[PDB]
Amino acid sequence: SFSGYLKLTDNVYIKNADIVEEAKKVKPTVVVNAANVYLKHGGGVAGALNKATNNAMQVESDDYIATNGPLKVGGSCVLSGHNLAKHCLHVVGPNVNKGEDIQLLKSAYENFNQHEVLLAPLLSAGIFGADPIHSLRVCVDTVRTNVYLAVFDKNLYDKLVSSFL
Repeated sequence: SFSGYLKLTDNVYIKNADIVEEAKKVKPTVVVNAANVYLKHGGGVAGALNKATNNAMQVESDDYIATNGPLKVGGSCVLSGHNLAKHCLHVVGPNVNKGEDIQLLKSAYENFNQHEVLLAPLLSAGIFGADPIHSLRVCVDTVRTNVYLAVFDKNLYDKLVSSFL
């Protein structure tokens, strides 16, 4: 199972870890990808999860987009987890660097409630430009299912834990 996670609340846990390495080790039922609406997995968590699948996530995602069109900001889709997980829940948090509404971050986290347990990154954090402290607060106040947060950045992990109310 998951190991080395600090318990933040009844259902939210956090670890300073690369989500790709956590997924390879744990092979959870659901790994969350920090996706964009086009499922173009170029960088950050998406690029790293996709690279770990040898681009199979991108091929599957391109077929999904060709059939269904883009996701909404705040939306999600369930696709294969390939070699990393049973499923990948691709969730689109707002990208603040694109002027996307930060209120959609709560909508994005609501997608996690459809899954009993998830391995996930902090939505809209990192290259998406939102305040990770705010993202963790929205996570804890929105997600009711068991979420194991993998925070790649060590200094950010320390700051998130020490400032947690």
